[PDB]
Formats: sequence, structure tokens, C-alpha cells
Amino acid sequence: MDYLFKLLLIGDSGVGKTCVLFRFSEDAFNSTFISTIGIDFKIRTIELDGKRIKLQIWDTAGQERFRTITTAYYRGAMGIMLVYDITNEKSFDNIRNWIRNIEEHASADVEKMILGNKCDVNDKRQVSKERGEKLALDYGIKFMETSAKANINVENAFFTLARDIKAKMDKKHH
Ligand SMILES: Nc1nc2c(ncn2[C@@H]2O[C@H](COP(=O)(O)OP(=O)(O)O)[C@@H](O)[C@H]2O)c(=O)[nH]1
Ligand SMILES: [Mg+2]
Repeated sequence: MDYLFKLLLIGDSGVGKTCVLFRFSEDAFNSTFISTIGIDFKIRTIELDGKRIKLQIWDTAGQERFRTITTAYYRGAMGIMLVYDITNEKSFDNIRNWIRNIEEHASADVEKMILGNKCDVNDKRQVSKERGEKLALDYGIKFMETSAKANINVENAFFTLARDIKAKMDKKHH
């Protein structure tokens, strides 16, 4: 590895944070060959500008011990994926509360991206792509609609976030 990026997945329970992680890291969706129970992080190494970037992606937003989130939770975090479910408007409304939680407790500056997950389920869509784009735009954050199930824009999301982290990091130094 040339770079090591600590990414966090945050968002309401049931939006598909764990499925996004295991789709990206294992190319699996609710498979029997994996256990997604009590997995705090997954590692995937990608290539940007010919360099090996090791992504340590954390999925700890759901579990009890971090239902009260403190400054300690976001320590070392270089990227955050804010995940909502396009079929659940309540999960989308709570993205503002998750952003406030980052703005208040994150000590260091961090690259952020909003994922509208479950974009394969169009018939149940409660949040238009336009409303997701307008929210992300209001906060100066990047936006994608993903599907952990259909494998839509999962690689694209993590490669785009990693690119934005690397670009910031490379500019600081040269
Ligand atoms: N249709 C569809 N279902 C999904 C997708 N991602 C996750 N799910 C389902 O949504 C539920 C919640 O997923 P999970 O990863 O446990 O959400 P988490 O609580 O944020 O970790 C599960 O039953 C998944 O099968 C997706 O992209 N499309
Ligand atoms: Mg989960």
C-alpha cells in the first residue's frame, strides 16, 4: 500500500450500509459463504494513478455501543458515506441529523458523499433522484444512487470518494 484511507459508513438501520460494504469488498449480496454479523470493517485495495490505496471501510453506525456518537468515533476518518434508502423517506430526512453529527463531533476535516441506496427498487421509490441531488448540493457534498443488490455505482462511489481524498492529500503535499 502507498495510501491507507479510513472510510466510515453512517446512516439509519435498514438502508443497506452492510450490504454496500460486502458488495464492494466481497462482491456478495446476502450470500451464505459470508457472515455479515459483527463485522466492524472490511478492507479492499484499489489502484488510483498507479498507486495501491488500501480502503479500511467501517460499518459500526448501527450497533448499540455507538448509539451515543462522540468525537472519538470520527478520529482518523478521511471519508464518510452517508447512506439513505430511496424507498424510505424517513432515512433521507435523517441524513441532515447525521451531517450535523459529523459537523459537531468530527475533529478533523473529512470528504463526504451521500448514497441513495436500493435504486433497483423503482416501484417503491419515496425519494426522487432530484431531491437527493438538491440535499447533497445544499451541503456541498457529492451524490450517487447505488444498489448493493444489482451492483449499481458501488465501485463508482468508493473510487470517486477515494479520488477526492487522494486529490486533497496530494495537493496539501505538492
Ligand atoms: N433491493 C435492495 N435491497 C437492499 C439493498 N441493499 C440492502 N438491501 C436490503 O435492505 C435490508 C437492510 O440491509 P443492511 O445492509 O442490513 O442495512 P444496514 O442496517 O444499513 O446495514 C436487507 O434486508 C437487505 O437485503 C439494495 O441495494 N437493493
Ligand atoms: Mg448493518
